Amino acid sequence: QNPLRKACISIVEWKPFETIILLTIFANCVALAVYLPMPEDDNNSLNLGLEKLEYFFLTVF
Amino acid sequence: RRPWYIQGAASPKDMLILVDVSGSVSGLTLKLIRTSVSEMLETLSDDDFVNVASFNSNAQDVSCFQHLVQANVRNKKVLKDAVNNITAKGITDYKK
Repeated sequence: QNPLRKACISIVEWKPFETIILLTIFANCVALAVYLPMPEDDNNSLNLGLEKLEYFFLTVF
Repeated sequence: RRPWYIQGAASPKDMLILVDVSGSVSGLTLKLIRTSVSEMLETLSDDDFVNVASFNSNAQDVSCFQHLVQANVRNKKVLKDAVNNITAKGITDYKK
């Protein structure tokens, strides 16, 4: 349907990309295993350093 | 714990019990903190001065006092009745 004016990226999808994504989704799963939930809105330093680092994982995917 | 012993074992004090009412102390820690603060006040005589602060991202007094009071039976009663109403919610900030 769409012509080849948009496909500035179709060439890179067939690179060893699935490895860069399969080892990016692993750090995102480990950044959920070290998150420590605290009662009644409390928080510590590391949990604040992982809510920012979630925008870095929400932008690659 | 007797009055005569606690008297002859030290000199008069200016205690400032600084309870932590952060969110993480909720549960059993908060109950033990209430009972501990009460049993600690019970070790004060009439020459000692005391006040009970409380901090969770904000440091406020726990009662109507706002400065060191004389720790007699009535003031200790006020402080105990005000500590038994403490609730736990917020973040911790030791500097405040």
